Amino acid sequence: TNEFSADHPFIYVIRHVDGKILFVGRYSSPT
Amino acid sequence: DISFKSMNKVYGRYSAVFKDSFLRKIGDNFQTVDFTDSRTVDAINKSVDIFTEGKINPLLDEPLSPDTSLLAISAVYFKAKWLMPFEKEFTSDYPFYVSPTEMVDVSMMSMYGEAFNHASVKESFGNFSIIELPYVGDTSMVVILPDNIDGLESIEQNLTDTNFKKWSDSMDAMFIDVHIPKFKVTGSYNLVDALVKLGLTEVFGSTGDYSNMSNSDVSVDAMIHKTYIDVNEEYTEAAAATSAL
Amino acid sequence: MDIFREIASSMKGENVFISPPSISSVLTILYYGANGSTAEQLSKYV
Repeated sequence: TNEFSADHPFIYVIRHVDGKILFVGRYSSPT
Repeated sequence: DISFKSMNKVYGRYSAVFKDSFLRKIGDNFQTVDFTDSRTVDAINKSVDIFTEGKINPLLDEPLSPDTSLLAISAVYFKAKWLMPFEKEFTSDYPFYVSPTEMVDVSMMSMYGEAFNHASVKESFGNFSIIELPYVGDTSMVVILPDNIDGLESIEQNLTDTNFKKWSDSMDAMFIDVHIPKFKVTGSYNLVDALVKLGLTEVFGSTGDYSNMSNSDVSVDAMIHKTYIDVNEEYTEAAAATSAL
Repeated sequence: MDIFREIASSMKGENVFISPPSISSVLTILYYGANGSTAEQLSKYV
């Protein structure tokens, strides 16, 4: 079973599919 | 856009004489104002507050200089349900490695056995995986997760629009279990220092030449970006606003 | 992605969340009133 476990710093992008980037972030730490 | 909406507003001091070429390029997003009047900032802030469904408020947190000549603002707003929502039943406390030997509690959302667009990417600056979590409609969240527990910085600093498109294009449907934090974050950024470091050395302050705005000297001394995001089991909500003045 | 990378590298270990289009829209307004080296430096962001 493959795993995607975002339990260490990651980047996340909100985008239009086939299109532009709307927002981009780095998750470094729990707030 | 249906999930994403944007607006821009430009405010010029009423005592300045503006050039029509500039005004034509701006469109019907321009008005003149009196920056010596205190309710002026209140009315601009209320505009952004309402547009961003309360999430950016106030954009302008300092009284405005009565000598301001031009204020340019943008605001954007996004809210969409996940195409496949997370089950709260599966959300629980997990260690988050802020560094390889420092663990901080996070509320982790989990989804098992479903299929998502995904790729395993091998690069000289680090190996990683990328997944796409779709929203209802035509947007998605793409997440980039280093294979090494503290491997993000070298990938981050090689993230370009072209790379990102290349990795995203390589994704294919695969069954994979997904674990990602639930989180809310607010940001506030002074963009002047970053943009100077990127080469905008004659944009802010006295070297800035905005002589094509009007018959008078216009200077832009500051530029702020304020943001909000809420990622939870049912939806993502995001907002941002930018001001230069 | 250049603005994101710069902000991120400027606040190591901190969360970062930005909207590139929002930022580009204000830089584009500046570009319309700009002249000389100022316009040239802003044109990449329009």
